[PDB]
Amino acid sequence: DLYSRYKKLQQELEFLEVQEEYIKDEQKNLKK
Amino acid sequence: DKDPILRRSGMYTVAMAYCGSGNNKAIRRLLHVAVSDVNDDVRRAAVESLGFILFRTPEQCPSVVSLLSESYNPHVRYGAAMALGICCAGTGNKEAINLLEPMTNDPVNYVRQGALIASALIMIQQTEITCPKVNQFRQLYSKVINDKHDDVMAKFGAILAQGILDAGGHNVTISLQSRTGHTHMPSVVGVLVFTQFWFWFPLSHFLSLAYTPTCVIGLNKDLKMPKVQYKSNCKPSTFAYPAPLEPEPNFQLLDNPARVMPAQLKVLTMPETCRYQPFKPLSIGGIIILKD
Amino acid sequence: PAVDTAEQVYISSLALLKMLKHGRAGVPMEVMGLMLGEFVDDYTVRVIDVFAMPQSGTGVSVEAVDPVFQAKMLDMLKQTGRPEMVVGWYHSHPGFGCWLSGVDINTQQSFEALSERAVAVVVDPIQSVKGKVVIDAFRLINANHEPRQTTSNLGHLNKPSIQALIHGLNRHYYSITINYRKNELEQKMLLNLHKKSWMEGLTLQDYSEHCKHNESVVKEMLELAKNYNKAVEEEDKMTPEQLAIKNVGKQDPKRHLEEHVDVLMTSNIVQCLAAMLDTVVFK
Amino acid sequence: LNAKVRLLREELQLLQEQGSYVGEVVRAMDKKKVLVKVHPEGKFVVDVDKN
Ligand SMILES: [Zn+2]
Repeated sequence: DLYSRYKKLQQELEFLEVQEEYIKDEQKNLKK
Repeated sequence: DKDPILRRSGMYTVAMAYCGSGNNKAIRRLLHVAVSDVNDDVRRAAVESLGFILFRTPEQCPSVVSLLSESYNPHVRYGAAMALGICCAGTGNKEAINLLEPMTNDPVNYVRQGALIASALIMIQQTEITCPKVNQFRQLYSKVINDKHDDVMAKFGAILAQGILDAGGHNVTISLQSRTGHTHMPSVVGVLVFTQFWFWFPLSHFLSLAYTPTCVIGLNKDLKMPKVQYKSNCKPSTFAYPAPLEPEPNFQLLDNPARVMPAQLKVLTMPETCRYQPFKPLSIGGIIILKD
Repeated sequence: PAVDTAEQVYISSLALLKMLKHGRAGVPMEVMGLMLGEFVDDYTVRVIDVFAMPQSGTGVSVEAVDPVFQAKMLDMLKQTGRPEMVVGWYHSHPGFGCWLSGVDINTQQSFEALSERAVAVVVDPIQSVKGKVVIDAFRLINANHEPRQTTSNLGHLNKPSIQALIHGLNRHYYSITINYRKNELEQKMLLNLHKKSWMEGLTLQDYSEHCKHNESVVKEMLELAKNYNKAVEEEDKMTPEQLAIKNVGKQDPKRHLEEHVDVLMTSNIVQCLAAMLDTVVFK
Repeated sequence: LNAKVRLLREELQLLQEQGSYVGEVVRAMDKKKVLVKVHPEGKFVVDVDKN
């Protein structure tokens, strides 16, 4: 249970990083 | 590559390679291309591929495609629609339906077409009780098909949606993964080549592969049908055919072979009175060999 | 017996530039010319080059004056490596949008009678802006049913304009999608067009002029800061609607301060970095 | 940013809609009609929108 929660949080963090990078790129290109 | 079609093939190969892997690298590349490329077809393919990449975690595809769906580029909006459809095929996702509902009346005809087809794909086989918007979307399809001052492509999408919602009679569902957790190559290929109907209508006859029967079939020692009757600890109304268009029992019986839905698997049970017994638990579903 | 809606007309960069330049040169008239190309398959009409022809007319019509020129030009291009033959004609509509008139339809009828799949291209110079060029390709509909067969969504992606619909689109003629396929050398040359000389990059900028510009902008920023202080005291004694119309006919100190800050930062950072780079590179 | 871009993309066809005459109201009258002087033209007995 605790292992599942910990690994799920890790996956969520990685996804949040991916989304952050994608949003920054989207903003930069929307300026153009 | 410099050819937009070659770049589109690049996006498609990313999808097929990292199909159902949740690969952060692949998602990063797809999103970069979707928000950067100069060709709208390439953007559309890039957004679409995310469904194949993330089909094993349907709860996450909305989290990445909502903003793309609410965008200034109709091609990217259509890509988001189809990405949600592929990601949540045979799942009836509340978030997916909520995202698709605003897009069903988008200004752009092909955006509406994609939204309708994606909604049908997601809500295949789902009843009123299971999903509280299936009847609404059925009426929407009928209205679009009947209106005589609507776009031809929107009508095409509505007709295809009607066809997909009630497929194989009503005894088939679209799932990119088998009941055991393996990627279904026929279904992946079928959905891809069906998505490639934007360029060639005849290719629409590839969702036939994606269609997978939803049935619990019994067998005897000699591999022949036994006349067994399975039990579903669910109300008759829920998990039932919608209707033939012109004290609730808490238990139902189904005859081999039985039209049993993927959600109904969890509840299906066998009556111990009958002489036949299920070798592997009936919750697994599929062809089951019955011991006696 | 179909003529599909996924058919496209491939216009080369050279053809597009020639068309636009001639059309803009003849701003009041409908200057016109021929398009050379190939009929590759039933889903492609490649336009590789266009050449204008001797023509004369008024602001209400334009007509060609000699066919000998057209024949001789075709021959003398074939002799140098352009065996392609006429696949259509182009003429400019200066400000009326893109569509065909009656005389245009008659000319297109003649071209269709000669070759079945000939097309007409209308380029409007003045309505064209830097990012976008207003151009469309057309072909006629017989006296019949549907003009074309749809085996894809490619045809229905353009949302035909109201002016073209009024002037006869989808009733006397139908449009064809224009695509701009390019080769590697064309892409490279288009990208290289705007590239500047290398020395221009490292060249510095007169320090007297640079200091004068900095001084001028800082002096302006002083008054802008005074006005900004005055404006900040407002925005509390302002109706939620009145704020929007408050900046109508009156300067915006915040916006001007931001612009000046950006320009100053760019100029000074660039100059300092160039100075250091030169300091190292040149001994 | 996306909303700004979308508005600037639909604004081209939004700007071709016809303007509206500006008139001076003389007096309301009748069921829901009004009397208006549309300078330089004469007066009109116009309706009123439901809003
Ligand atoms: Zn004309």
